[PDB]
Amino acid sequence: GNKICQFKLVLLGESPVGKSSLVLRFVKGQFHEFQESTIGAAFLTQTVCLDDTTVKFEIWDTAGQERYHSLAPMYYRGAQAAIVVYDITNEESFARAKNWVKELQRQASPNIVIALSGNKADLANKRAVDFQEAQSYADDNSLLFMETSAKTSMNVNEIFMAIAKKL
Ligand SMILES: Nc1nc2c(ncn2[C@@H]2O[C@H](COP(=O)(O)OP(=O)(O)O)[C@@H](O)[C@H]2O)c(=O)[nH]1
Ligand SMILES: [Mg+2]
Repeated sequence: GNKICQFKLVLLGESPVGKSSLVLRFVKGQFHEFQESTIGAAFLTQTVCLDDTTVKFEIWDTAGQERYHSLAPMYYRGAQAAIVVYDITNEESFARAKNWVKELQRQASPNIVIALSGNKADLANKRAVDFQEAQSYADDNSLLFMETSAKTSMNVNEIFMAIAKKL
């Protein structure tokens, strides 16, 4: 197809749960066991083929520490989509994700598409957040949910593409 679309996406979530790793996997097809902590935010772009449209993603990868919370609106304000990420082995990160969802539903664009990534799914032997519980939470809050693994690539391209399809 000859159509071209572009949209802004922001990743939010407790540090560290794998936000930068998810972006690196999608954008560069790489994964770093030793990933440097993000300071403020980092920016990357990726262009993909979605049916008859060339979709370009402008991605803001935010630093998740609480000291950066006040900067968050600078990144989500004009976003068309967000991926709120938690680590499936860390229940506290899942609770933190729910608070990011609340903040987006109250302060971001009313039409923003919100995805929820249960990351580090490859560490299911250390699971702390039940898949069905997270799915029910996502369904009740109209969030696009998938468990992902930046380490193995499981559902990484899929979650980004599912978002693009719903814009
Ligand atoms: N096993 C596993 N480790 C991961 C995964 N995603 C990220 N990590 C590791 O978790 C650490 C933190 O990842 P990072 O992307 O920096 O987290 P951020 O602070 O949310 O950006 C790094 O050591 C990564 O290699 C994943 O899906 N599986
Ligand atoms: Mg990071």
